[PDB]
Amino acid sequence: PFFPPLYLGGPEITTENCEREPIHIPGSIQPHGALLTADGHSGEVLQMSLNAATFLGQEPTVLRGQTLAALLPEQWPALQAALPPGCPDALQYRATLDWPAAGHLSLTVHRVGELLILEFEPTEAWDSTGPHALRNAMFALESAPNLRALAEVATQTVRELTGFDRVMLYKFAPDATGEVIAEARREGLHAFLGHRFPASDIPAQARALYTRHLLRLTADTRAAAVPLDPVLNPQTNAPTPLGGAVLRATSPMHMQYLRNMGVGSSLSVSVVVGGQLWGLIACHHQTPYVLPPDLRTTLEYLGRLLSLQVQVKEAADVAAFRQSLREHHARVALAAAHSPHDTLSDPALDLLGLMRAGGLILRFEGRWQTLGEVPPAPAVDALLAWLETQPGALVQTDALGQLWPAGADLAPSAAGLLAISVGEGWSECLVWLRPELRLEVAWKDDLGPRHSWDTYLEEKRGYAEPWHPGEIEEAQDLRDTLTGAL
Amino acid sequence: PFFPPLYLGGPEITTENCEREPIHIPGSIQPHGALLTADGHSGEVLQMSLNAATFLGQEPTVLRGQTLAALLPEQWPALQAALPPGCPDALQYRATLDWPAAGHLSLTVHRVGELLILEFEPTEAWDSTGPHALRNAMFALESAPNLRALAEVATQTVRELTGFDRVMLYKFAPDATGEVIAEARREGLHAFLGHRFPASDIPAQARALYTRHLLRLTADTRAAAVPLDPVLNPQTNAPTPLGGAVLRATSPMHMQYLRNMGVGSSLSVSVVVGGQLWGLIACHHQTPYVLPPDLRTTLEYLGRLLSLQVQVKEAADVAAFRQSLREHHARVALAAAHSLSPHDTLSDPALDLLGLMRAGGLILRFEGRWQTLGEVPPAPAVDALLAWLETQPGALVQTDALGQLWPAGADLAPSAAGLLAISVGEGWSECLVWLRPELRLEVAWGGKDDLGPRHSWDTYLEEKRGYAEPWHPGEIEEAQDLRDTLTGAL
Ligand SMILES: */C=C/C1=C(C)C(=O)N/C1=C\C1=NC(=C\c2[nH]c(/C=C3/NC(=O)C(C=C)=C3C)c(C)c2CCC(=O)O)/C(CCC(=O)O)=C1C
Ligand SMILES: */C=C/C1=C(C)C(=O)N/C1=C\C1=NC(=C\c2[nH]c(/C=C3/NC(=O)C(C=C)=C3C)c(C)c2CCC(=O)O)/C(CCC(=O)O)=C1C
Repeated sequence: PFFPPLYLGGPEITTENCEREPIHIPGSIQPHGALLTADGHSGEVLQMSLNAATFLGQEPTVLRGQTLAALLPEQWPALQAALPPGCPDALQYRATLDWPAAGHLSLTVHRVGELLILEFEPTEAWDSTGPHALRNAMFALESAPNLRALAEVATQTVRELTGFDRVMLYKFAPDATGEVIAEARREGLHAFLGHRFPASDIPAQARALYTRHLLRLTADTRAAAVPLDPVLNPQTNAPTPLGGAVLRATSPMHMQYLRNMGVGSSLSVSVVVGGQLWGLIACHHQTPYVLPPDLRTTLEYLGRLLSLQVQVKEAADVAAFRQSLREHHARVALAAAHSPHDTLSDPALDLLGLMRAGGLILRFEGRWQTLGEVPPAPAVDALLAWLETQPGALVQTDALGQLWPAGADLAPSAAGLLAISVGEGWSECLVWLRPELRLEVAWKDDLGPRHSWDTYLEEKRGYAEPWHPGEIEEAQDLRDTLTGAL
Repeated sequence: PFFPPLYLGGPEITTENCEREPIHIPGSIQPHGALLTADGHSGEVLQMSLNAATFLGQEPTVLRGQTLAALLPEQWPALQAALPPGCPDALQYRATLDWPAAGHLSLTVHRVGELLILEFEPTEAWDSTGPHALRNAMFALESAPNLRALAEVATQTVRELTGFDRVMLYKFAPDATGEVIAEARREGLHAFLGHRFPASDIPAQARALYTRHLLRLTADTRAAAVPLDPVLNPQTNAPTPLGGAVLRATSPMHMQYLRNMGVGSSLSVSVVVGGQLWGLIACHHQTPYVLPPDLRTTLEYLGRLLSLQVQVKEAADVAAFRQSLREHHARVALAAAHSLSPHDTLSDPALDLLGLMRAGGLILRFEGRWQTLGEVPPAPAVDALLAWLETQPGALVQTDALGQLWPAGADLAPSAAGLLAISVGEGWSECLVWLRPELRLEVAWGGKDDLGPRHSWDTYLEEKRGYAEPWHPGEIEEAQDLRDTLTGAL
């Protein structure tokens, strides 16, 4: 459940109840633009930001209670044509206005229910920066060999077009955590490459909102938001949804985070693959930065292109990895034809590198042998005894401490486990073991990157590197072969 | 196998041997530009088109045997940097040049093996009426309800940006055929919406070539190609691969087709999903069109974006369809709980077992007797069909044309061309058979034996004779789920 917003008797957002914060209805916008809401049918301006009078150059009393057809006679029909009733709030229609007071303005309108939300930012007359920018970024992404090079080129490209001090790319691991897989920074800044952060750092509502709206920015981390007048929607006397508004006021908690990082401005472009938030492009600047809408649009384009390239490169990496496992598997099967303990213990066969494991346990003919980093012999006997109790032919776990409590002490030597049964039961089996996940800092007790890394390692205590799904499939495929080779 | 090109003793390209045409090595370019090839390491200009001398403004003898550093000292280092050796040939590097002879030119270079292929076209700025038109179009495509709305918005958008008289989108059916699912045309032109063409109209080489390079242009369908001098690659004395070349001469067969349509210029944007050519965006104009480089960037972007979005919207259409079949399945299962007479229960028009599988006929075999619902072939043919089902193994049988799988049933094609049978009990004593009529369609325009669109539609209908509408995967899955449901009803 969500807490009520602060302007409706809502509880104060703290570090303990930050998950239930209604970040989609702050009732306020960022001061670098102006926001208006009008009826979807009539066009009567209802809500207004307190700074819209200064931005538009028109008195606040005159603007309210005035139809959009009188204010914007050239775009109102095309606005209703672009945003039909029932359209998703993600659908945005942008047009350029020319006013004598504020110059050229960028209008961004989206429809939420029965309410049209218009956003106003200062724009350029003609933007020739973008036509070739899209060409160069697209060509740069198309010339990447693999995922790592793709991410490096992506971050460097974003930094080149924008000028941000730091541009990073997070990948979301299956456990909802994040990891900086590539980074392009200015000379003289600590590196976040390889740093990982817990899932609690990005709340659920923030992730779903990032999936529905790919771009979201925080212009000034120390600027106060500009409320809406009125704060509630006169049509329903209910909070106004600002998830689709790019001018949405950033949550005070996240602004406190960025201030604890020395970041003045932040911008995030989502990377969605298959309808899932695969990763995120982050931008950090030490000074308050407001990206112009025309160039920011180029960043959005880059968001879509990177989603496609990540899809392709991941499919190719899993294809080549699966094939490499099949060639290694053929290398083992040929040795299984002319064969058990002495055969599989051959270092030339390398059963450790097959599953990328640190330890190996081979149970055959009433005896067990080990290879690599493996817990002491009595601990091995206890582990095999527990393996016989487990049903099925395949056992897999990222952290053996959770599935086997008495095996929590042997976690640093064997945290991840992947066991298969050659014969029915567990009389003859093959067990792969992986050590505890150990990492080092990429470079205050309060919330921040330091705290985040510390709590990330504390939350993954006892865990190991997760088993790749192709290694699991290949494990069962190997079990079926060795069953018939004896 | 491929036939040798015309400049190596190759046979004349006719309508009978058009499949084996080496369209990737025509040895010539289109006359609206100039093409050069140079060594990937040194930069020595090797091959040249005979019109490049007039186009570039320098004598042909002087250009050959001259390094690219001497011709273009400003772009050569960035050119070699942008196209490193080993890069894919699909990778294109585009830049604008200013020459005193021909004026401003658009350069498009790609690397094939040890050969750098440079392309020169006359250029111009491009002013789209909507500065925000591309962005608004992007959100319009992403906020599309289904695949057909997505295609409609896509075609209309392409026509708006380009100005072509006709803009269409083909979807490639599993049987490698094509179908125009959306169209944006100028007022006063016959519609191709719903028109289908056979797989033979686009050869395999053309399909793969469309997969590797998203954009393909035919400026003038009545212009003669300009050969290369020399025609072979001096490095290997082998034909020069022009699949990456945008100036590659279009096959004479396809130009003859477009002329039979009255189309002067053609432009194609490929739609690649999962490494497979899912569909294609075609543009037809009565006048030759040369796209500005900025517009090329916009179309390529729409190619990739549509490649991404079509996958999403199609997956969503299959999700909603499967959900509709799940509700339809539950409504029948509730009637299977309270059973009185199985034959009378499934024959209920309120349950609508015909609309469940989108079938025209239904055969219900239980307790040694069989009943029918809807358009069903005569009774003795039904007895023969059920006996053939007893010969057939498995619990589920599916076919688009039963005449191929069962020869003696070819005569029953008009009443039941497609077949989907499930066995309630083990064996075929009790079974359920869905039947679909022969695929019948109508012309896209509604009013010549030579090569053209009409010919394509006619040969498409002759190749789909005896065939029916293919079974949607959700209908098959729901069929097996229904077998598992009805097994426990006994
Ligand atoms: C439970 C409350 C929150 C804690 C604690 C916290 O750290 N953030 C909390 C709420 C929100 N985070 C939002 C966006 C966001 N958060 C991160 C987290 C990081 N974790 C790290 O370890 C590091 C660096 C070492 C970071 C930066 C990121 C990357 C982002 C998105 C990027 C960006 O927009 O700048 C968030 C969303 C608000 C909004 O934009 O509307 C909330 C709320
Ligand atoms: C076996 C030779 C060919 C016959 C016969 C033929 O009709 N085309 C043949 C070869 C090529 N076709 C190429 C592209 C292409 N072909 C079609 C087919 C159509 N089917 C139709 O119903 C219609 C019109 C109503 C057409 C035009 C299409 C749609 C296309 C794609 C481009 C376009 O729409 O014009 C082709 C490749 C040419 C190249 O690479 O430049 C060859 C070769």
